[PDB]
Amino acid sequence: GSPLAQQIKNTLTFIGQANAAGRMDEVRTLQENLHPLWHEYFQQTEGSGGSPLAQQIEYGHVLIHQARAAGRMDEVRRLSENTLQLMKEYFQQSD
Amino acid sequence: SPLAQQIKNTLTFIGQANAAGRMDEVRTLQENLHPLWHEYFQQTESPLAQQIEYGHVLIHQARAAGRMDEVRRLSENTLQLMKEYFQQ
Ligand SMILES: C[C@H](C(=O)O)c1ccccc1
Ligand SMILES: [Cl-]
Ligand SMILES: [Cl-]
Ligand SMILES: [Cl-]
Ligand SMILES: [Mg+2]
Ligand SMILES: [Mg+2]
Ligand SMILES: [Zn+2]
Ligand SMILES: [Zn+2]
Ligand SMILES: [Zn+2]
Ligand SMILES: [Zn+2]
Repeated sequence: GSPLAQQIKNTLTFIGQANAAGRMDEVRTLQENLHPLWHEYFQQTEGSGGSPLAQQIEYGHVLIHQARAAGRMDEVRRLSENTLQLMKEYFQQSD
Repeated sequence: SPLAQQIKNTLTFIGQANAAGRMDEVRTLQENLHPLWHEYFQQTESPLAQQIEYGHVLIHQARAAGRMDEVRRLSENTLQLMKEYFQQ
């Protein structure tokens, strides 16, 4: 995988441990640490022609920002879990 | 507000990187500044603040679409608005 892929993969389990446990400030810290690095990757790898899987992950991210802004923590947690599970699998397709 | 202060610090870091031509760092710092703005806004939320919040929303949507022309345009605009917000 590209070096940015290896970098992203390293943080994914920890985001899900935090989210599952309802450590929502930790989930947000870890996501925000990831934000520039997922976007750099997504631009280089997916661009304006993302696969439906990659695009669903990135739409999840957009919708996480919107939920968090609205304080809708139920949606922050649900979207974070679903988006994480898809990202983990996206980064395994070469497996 | 230490969030305000981090933002101010990051704005300066951006101007230092841009003076050196460290453009990957500029773009990275601009992206660090997105969640940090939202945290600030969600802690203090002015019309200008609201325009900055929308600028980040729109940058994100443009990036998700691959409209890097719009990412570039909106980022430039939003950066200036933040500088102005913290210059009052
Ligand atoms: C996970 C969530 C949903 O299940 O509603 C979702 C919908 C559309 C795009 C991304 C995520
Ligand atoms: Cl984030
Ligand atoms: Cl956003
Ligand atoms: Cl963004
Ligand atoms: Mg590791
Ligand atoms: Mg798997
Ligand atoms: Zn984000
Ligand atoms: Zn995104
Ligand atoms: Zn945002
Ligand atoms: Zn961003």
